[PDB]
Amino acid sequence: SMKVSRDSKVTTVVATPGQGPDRPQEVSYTDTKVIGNGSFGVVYQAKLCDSGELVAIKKVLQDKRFKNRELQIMRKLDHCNIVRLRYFFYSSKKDEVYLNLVLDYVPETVYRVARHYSRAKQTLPVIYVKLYMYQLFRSLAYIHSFGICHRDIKPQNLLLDPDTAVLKLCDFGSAKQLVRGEPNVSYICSRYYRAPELIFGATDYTSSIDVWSAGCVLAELLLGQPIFPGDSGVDQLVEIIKVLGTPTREQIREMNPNYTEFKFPQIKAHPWTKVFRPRTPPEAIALCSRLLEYTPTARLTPLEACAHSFFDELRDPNVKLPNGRDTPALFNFTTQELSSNPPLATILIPPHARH
Amino acid sequence: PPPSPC
Amino acid sequence: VEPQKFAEELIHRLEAVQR
Ligand SMILES: Nc1ncnc2c1ncn2[C@@H]1O[C@H](COP(=O)(O)OP(=O)(O)O)[C@@H](O)[C@H]1O
Ligand SMILES: [Cl-]
Ligand SMILES: [Mg+2]
Ligand SMILES: [Mg+2]
Repeated sequence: SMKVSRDSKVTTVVATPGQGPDRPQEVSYTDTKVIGNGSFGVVYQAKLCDSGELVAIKKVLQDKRFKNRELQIMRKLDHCNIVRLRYFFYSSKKDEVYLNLVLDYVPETVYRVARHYSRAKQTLPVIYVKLYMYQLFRSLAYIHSFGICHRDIKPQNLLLDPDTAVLKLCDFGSAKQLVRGEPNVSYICSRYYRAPELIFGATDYTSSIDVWSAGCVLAELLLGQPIFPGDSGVDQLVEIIKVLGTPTREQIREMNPNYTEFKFPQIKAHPWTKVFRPRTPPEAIALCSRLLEYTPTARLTPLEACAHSFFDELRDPNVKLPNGRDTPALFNFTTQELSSNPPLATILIPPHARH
Repeated sequence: PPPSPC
Repeated sequence: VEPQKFAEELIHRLEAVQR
């Protein structure tokens, strides 16, 4: 029973807060406009009558043919690099129910920012590459500590407040808690960002597919375009092979045992320093090569990636944004974020951040 | 690319 | 998606780009 009255047009719903026990409260908003639309549903921007704050309302159709875990997954998430779920409510495809997700509004994405630099024929300054990638890895370290795999990491899903340079991970419609022993769907993740084991049709993959996707984002930011484009899986695997070289049998086995006995032509690897421009920082290349690995267990964990030498500049007390402001909060790690590897705290929390 | 079926 | 059919396509493509 959505009451819609006038003040400016006001919409009133009884919505359930994202955290804690379900205690629904009346929420009023105004100034509704579509900021996005697709076959999944509608996305609106609105203004909360009470606080005046801007929010996004992601309206998604309750598709009973597929597993809908998005709500249940977002409700347990609370992190500075993951978009906050403020409230949710249901509403009325006649005779069908829609889920409404009220999130913090974040004005930009990594994709849109990167596209500015591409059509300007400029490279994204390394400092932003460090900042955006670091925060991505933090959010991954967080969701992976719960056993949650995003399964759709890509620039369009990385929200940015470019004033504060804060990155927030969004879109958990593909996310799932992976359980060793229970099969998963292989046709997941978006084109350009699909890990090789997924292309080979593995159903037993792990959270390390998110790390591969992140490696593709990193490479994209350095390159100015996707590193592994292609319409189909074979198209993409060819691009991958053209960079990494043909995977060995042991590597093929780590991805998908069912392909171990085919004789693939042996293509030589293209050295990473030749893949990127000659101005590219060595440690970015090093980090990227440790993310884009055939063998899923050989890839860095998100927490290990944060500790990589590429992000050393961010651990400098004197570091500052090009606009003049300070960097976001980068060192406020919880025991949960560090649960995968507690001794990494020595590196991740610099001395000046201890105080 | 949707999640798994039911 | 049969492994045989997939590998067949992949092998064909790799031969073409093969130096
Ligand atoms: N909280 C938000 N604030 C502002 N814009 C958002 C927000 N969430 C999503 N968007 C924008 O709407 C687009 C779609 O959001 P998303 O959750 O990824 O939907 P979908 O699952 O259909 O891809 C995003 O690419 C993003 O640009
Ligand atoms: Cl070759
Ligand atoms: Mg999305
Ligand atoms: Mg989605």
